[PDB]
Amino acid sequence: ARYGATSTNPAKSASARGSYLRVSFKNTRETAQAINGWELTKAQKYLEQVLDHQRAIPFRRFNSSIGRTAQGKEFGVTKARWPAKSVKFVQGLLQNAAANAEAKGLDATKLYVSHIQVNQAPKQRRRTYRAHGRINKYESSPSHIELVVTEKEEKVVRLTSRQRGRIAAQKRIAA
Amino acid sequence: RSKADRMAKMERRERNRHAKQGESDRHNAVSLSKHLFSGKRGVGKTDFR
Amino acid sequence: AKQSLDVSSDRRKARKAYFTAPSSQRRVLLSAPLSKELRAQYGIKALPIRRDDEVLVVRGSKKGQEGKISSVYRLKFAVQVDKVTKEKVNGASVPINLHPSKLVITKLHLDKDRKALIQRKGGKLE
Amino acid sequence: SEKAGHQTSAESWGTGRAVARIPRVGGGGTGRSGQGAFGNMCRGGRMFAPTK
Amino acid sequence: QNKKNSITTRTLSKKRAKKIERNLKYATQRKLLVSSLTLVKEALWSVIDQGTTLGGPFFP
RNA sequence: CGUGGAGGUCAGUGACGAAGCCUAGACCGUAAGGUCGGGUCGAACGGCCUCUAGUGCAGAUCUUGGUGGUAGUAGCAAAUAUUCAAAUGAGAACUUUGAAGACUGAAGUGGGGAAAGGUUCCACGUCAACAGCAGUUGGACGUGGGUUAGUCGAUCCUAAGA
RNA sequence: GUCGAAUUUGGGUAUAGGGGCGAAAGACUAAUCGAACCAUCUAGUAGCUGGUUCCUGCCGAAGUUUCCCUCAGGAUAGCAG
RNA sequence: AUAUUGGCGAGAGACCGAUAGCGAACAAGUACAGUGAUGGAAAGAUGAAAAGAACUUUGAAAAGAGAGUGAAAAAGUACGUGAAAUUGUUGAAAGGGAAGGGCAUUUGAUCAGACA
Ligand SMILES: [Mg+2]
Ligand SMILES: [Mg+2]
Ligand SMILES: [Mg+2]
Ligand SMILES: [Mg+2]
Ligand SMILES: [Mg+2]
Ligand SMILES: [Mg+2]
Ligand SMILES: [Mg+2]
Ligand SMILES: [Mg+2]
Ligand SMILES: [Mg+2]
Ligand SMILES: [Mg+2]
Ligand SMILES: [Mg+2]
Ligand SMILES: [Mg+2]
Ligand SMILES: [Mg+2]
Ligand SMILES: [Mg+2]
Ligand SMILES: [Mg+2]
Ligand SMILES: [Mg+2]
Ligand SMILES: [Mg+2]
Ligand SMILES: [Mg+2]
Ligand SMILES: [Mg+2]
Repeated sequence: ARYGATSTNPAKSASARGSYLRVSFKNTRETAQAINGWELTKAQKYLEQVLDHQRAIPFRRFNSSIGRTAQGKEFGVTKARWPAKSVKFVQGLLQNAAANAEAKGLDATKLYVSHIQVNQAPKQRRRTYRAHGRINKYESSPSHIELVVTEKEEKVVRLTSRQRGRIAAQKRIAA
Repeated sequence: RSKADRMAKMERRERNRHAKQGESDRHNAVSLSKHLFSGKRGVGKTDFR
Repeated sequence: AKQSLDVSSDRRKARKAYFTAPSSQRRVLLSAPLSKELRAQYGIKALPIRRDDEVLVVRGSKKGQEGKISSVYRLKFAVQVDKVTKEKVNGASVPINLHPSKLVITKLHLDKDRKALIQRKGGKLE
Repeated sequence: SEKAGHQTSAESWGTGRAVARIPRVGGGGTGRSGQGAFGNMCRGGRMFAPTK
Repeated sequence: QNKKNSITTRTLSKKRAKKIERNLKYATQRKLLVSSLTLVKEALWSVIDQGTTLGGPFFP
């Protein structure tokens, strides 16, 4: 419980979440933002194509010194990648949300990703020995992911007496 | 037995997040190293290359 | 107010003694009052609780229920009554932890030592 | 206690060490090694003008 | 709105809803002034609470 | 003006919600600050007359703890080198078997020991953490098994010495 | 560079800090040697550097005089209450 | 008659309240470091009661979604409250080589008083 945002009329929505997942927060945020707002089946097929390296995930925020590719022209960018681990985690959550919607009885053809949110989980703190007998940090940045899918469904004016008189005079003068 | 197993698995989580080799891994790091913070480098012998 | 120099009003000392009290002291600490009928019959007001006496619950969500003391869990400062429990769907029954100051003894388990205790407290049994 | 904050083996590392000149605990193998000591502004140090 | 009967961040907790119902009962009073296991165990307690001659004088 | 504790008083506030915290709301002070509404919270707290002090922080390369940008960046390029099929498994560049290609080249990447370590040896089970990728594998995790002397050593003798 | 001896090396043993040891470089004596390491006296010594925590109102200065031989460190006069 | 930071047994405080108070409120002179003499931490709080989430379903599994226990899961052994730094999502706004501040007003949003 306690999602970042919930749906009004929860009888038309299904939710899924995953916590403390050992996967890169920045890549996962990019993947979730690529998925944000799509139809569920279209999003799943797109993620399959990303795994097949036919399409790409555009990297918009965490993208310094990234290579450029022609597969970013679909989304009007130059920097895009294919994060397989993040795609697999998001695919698992999508499948779970679809299963929950099916158990609730919602129409699978009308489901769209109405909410998806990735934030930072507590860090996994390994350490590495380095030159001159130093200890440097060597950390994993895990993610909390959550998503909500949703079924798609298809003045007194106060006037002055002068204004009232003007309106009445116009009414008398006209038809 | 399963309740005890779940209790142990819940107990392990902080050490696993700190990436310990196990319950026997109790390495301690100092706050600051004097050999790294004890330097005035004159024209002569140094402590490292 | 206290007058003796050998008694302490220190909250820390009192709580430490209570929580570290050994089993023989916890027996006296787990004392339950008698019913009106037993009070009139014997002439005493309260006794330490034991295993084979009947009780009535007079406080809490289980008020009005009766039963026999199933056990005296001195380790957790509680008593367990066979009739008073909590039930689950899977058939699980968990005993309710009751405090003897919230109970009333309706039928004492009588033996030689219990009779002697009542008599030395000032009772008039039979 | 008159010994509070004083039961520590510590010394300053000197000027020019890129760290503050507060005395620091020696030794090794514990998180205490290298921490500031003896100061009224230090965690675990001696309070200013201890009550008598 | 729930009594009358997209994505939102406005939620009502059960604790607050229960307190609201309790306080509404207080205000209404002022305005007026001015288990299967248990069943099975009960049933079990309610339900528990010449001749013949074979052979003869011989060793078969 | 504000803070911790203390004597007195308001027969002060409080489970119909104390303290704390958040706040696109309201008000009073020149100001230090004070007051009210809403949300959260779940048991204590304030006004005034006085007493008392470990009583007010932006800085001290201040102390302890926590967190950023750098940045998915630098990099994971010494030691010539890996490939195919099957099996297992949710999942195999990295595990097992087989099929191949190579290397150490007897001053070895072979076979034993001394110092040191102390169960790491071996079997069964087994992947949360660790093995800077991975992992079904492991010197990892869990449970056990294993070291047999009249003849090998110590033990005895003396050396420099104590 | 040297490579059969002023050779290389294991173990045992001896020498301990105002001391040792030194084919002598203030070399080495457990990453420490112009003085090993540990604890205490000890909150050692300040000519000096850095910092020093709420508000408002009113008043509000000082490099100019004589001196301890002159530096240093102090006295005194003036200015503000 | 006087002394008493050790030992044993007691009673108290205008003392401190988990970075404070003894180094140590907790398996603390412990863990760990050092050849050694010695040096020496961090670490308290679910709930009244473990009643610590049975059962269905998705998933290899961790877990998720329904359901349930409980006053409360805006208490799920990461557990009273749950600030800031820093972050995600949503809504609104601005942006031709910084941003922030002062005076004044326009615009958009939003709001109190006063209503006899
Ligand atoms: Mg580059
Ligand atoms: Mg090293
Ligand atoms: Mg202290
Ligand atoms: Mg309140
Ligand atoms: Mg102070
Ligand atoms: Mg500060
Ligand atoms: Mg300042
Ligand atoms: Mg600083
Ligand atoms: Mg690179
Ligand atoms: Mg190589
Ligand atoms: Mg070769
Ligand atoms: Mg060869
Ligand atoms: Mg790895
Ligand atoms: Mg092995
Ligand atoms: Mg083993
Ligand atoms: Mg040396
Ligand atoms: Mg402490
Ligand atoms: Mg909490
Ligand atoms: Mg914030």
